[PDB]
Amino acid sequence: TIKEMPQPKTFGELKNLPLLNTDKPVQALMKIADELGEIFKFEAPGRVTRYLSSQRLIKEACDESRFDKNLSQALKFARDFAGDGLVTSWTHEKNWKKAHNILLPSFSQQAMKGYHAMMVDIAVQLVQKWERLNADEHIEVSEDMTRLTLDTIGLCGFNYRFNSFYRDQPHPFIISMVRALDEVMNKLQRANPDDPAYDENKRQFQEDIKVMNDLVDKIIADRKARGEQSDDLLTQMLNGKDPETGEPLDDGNIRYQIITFLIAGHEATSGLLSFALYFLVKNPHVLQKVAEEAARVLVDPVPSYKQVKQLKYVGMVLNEALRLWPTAPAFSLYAKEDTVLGGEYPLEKGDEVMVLIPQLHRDKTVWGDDVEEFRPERFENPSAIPQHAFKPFGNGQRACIGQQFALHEATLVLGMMLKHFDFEDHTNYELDIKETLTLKPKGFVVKAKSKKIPLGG
Ligand code: HEM
Repeated sequence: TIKEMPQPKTFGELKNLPLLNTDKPVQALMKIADELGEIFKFEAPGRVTRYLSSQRLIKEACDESRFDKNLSQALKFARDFAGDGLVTSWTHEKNWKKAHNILLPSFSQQAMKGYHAMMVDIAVQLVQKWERLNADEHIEVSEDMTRLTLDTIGLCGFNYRFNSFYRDQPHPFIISMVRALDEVMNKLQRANPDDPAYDENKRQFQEDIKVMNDLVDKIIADRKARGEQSDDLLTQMLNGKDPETGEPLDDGNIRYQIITFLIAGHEATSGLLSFALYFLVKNPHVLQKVAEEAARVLVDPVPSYKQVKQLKYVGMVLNEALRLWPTAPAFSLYAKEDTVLGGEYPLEKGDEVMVLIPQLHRDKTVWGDDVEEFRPERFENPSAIPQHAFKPFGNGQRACIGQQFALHEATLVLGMMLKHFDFEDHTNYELDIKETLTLKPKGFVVKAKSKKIPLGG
C-alpha cells in the first residue's frame, strides 16, 4: 500500500505553474483536488509541495512532532514588509518564540474583556452608517466589513483611529497594503521575476512598504505622546518581557509585529463577516434564527461581553461560514524527519506539504454527504467534530493567536447587524470570490431596512 502520488499536468520547465495562472488560484487548486483526490504533488520552478485535502492525511500533518510550520513562497515574499513578525517567521527563528511568549497574554480572556468596549465603538459606527443611508441607497458589504475590521484592530490594538467611516475611499494603508499583497500574489506566477520588465512594479512595491512603515511611524509617535492613554496590545509589545529570558522586543521586530497585526487582524475577519452575511441572505431559516437570537439576547442598548458569549447560534453560523470558505484558505508544513504519511507516501526530511482547508472542510468521510450545503445546525454539538476536521485557524503552537479576537468581533457585529436591520439580497447576488492571500466576496451588495431600534450613547 505504498502508493505513488498523483500530479496534474506538467509543461516542461514551467512544471504545474500554468494551472494556477488565474486571479483565483485557491479555487483552482480546489478543482484539481476534486479530480485527483486527497493528495497531489505540485511543482513550480525549483519548489515542490504536496496538497492534502482529507482529514486522514491532514491529522498526520498536524502532528507537531512530525511536521512544523513552513513558510510558503507567499509568506517568504511577505517577509519583505512583515519581516520576522509572528506570521512570517520560522518556528526556529529566535523572534518567533520570543514574540509568541510576549504577546500570548494579549489574547487571553482578560485581554478580550479589555478589547470589548472599543470593538462596540466601531460596531456602533457601522450601524449608524447604515441607519443613515437614504431610501434609494444600498450597502457594499466587503467594503464596510473591511472598514469595520481595520478600524477595530487599529483602535483595540494600538488606540489609533483610521476613521474609515469618515472616508468614501479605502484608507491609504489599505490601498498600499492590498497592492503589496497583490504584488506578493503576482510574483508567485512569474516564471522570470529577474526580467528588468517589472521595473515600476518593484518600485511600486517599495513605495507601498514605505507607506505601511509611514503609518507604523505615526502609531509609535502617537503613543510616545501619552502612554496613560490606555493599556492594550501595543503596550505589551513595548513593555512585555519574555518570561523565558527576561528580554523585551527590539524596535525593528516591533515595527514588524505592528504591520503583521494590522494585516492579519483585519483581512480574514472581513471576509468572514461578508461570507456570513452572504449565507444569511441566501438562507431565510438561518437569517430568521439569527434575528430571533439577537433580539432574545441583545436586550441592552449596546452588547456586553457576557451577551456576545451567549450568541450560540451566531457562533454556529460563523463556524459554518468558515467551514465552507475559510478566509485564510491554506497553510504550509514541512517534514521534520523522513516519515511516511498515511503509510502510503514516504516523505523526505524537509519535504513540503500544503493543507488545503476548504477541501479539508468538504471531506465527506468526516462531514457527511451534504458538504456544499450551508447548514449551521451541523455545529449544534461542538465536541462531535473529529480531531483535525475543522481548521480554519491553522494548527498547534503556530495556530491563529487572534482566533478569539476574530470570533468575538464577528459575533458581536453579526449579532448587532441582525438586531437592527432586515436585509434584502435585492440584486439576487451571485457569489464571486476574490483572492488576495485571503478570501472575500466581490460585488456583494445589499439593502437594509432598519428595525428602528435606538442605539445607546
Ligand atoms: C477569522 C479571521 C482569521 C482567520 C481565518 C485566521 C487564520 C489564521 C491561520 C490559518 C493562521 C496560521 C497561518 C499559517 O500556519 O501559516 C493564522 C495565524 C496567525 N494569525 Fe490569524 N486568522 C484570523 C484573524 C486574525 C486576527 C484578528 C489576528 C490578530 C488580531 C490574527 C493574527 C494571527 C497571527 C499573529 C498568526 C501567526 C501566529 C504564530 O505563528 O505565532 N489572525 N491565522
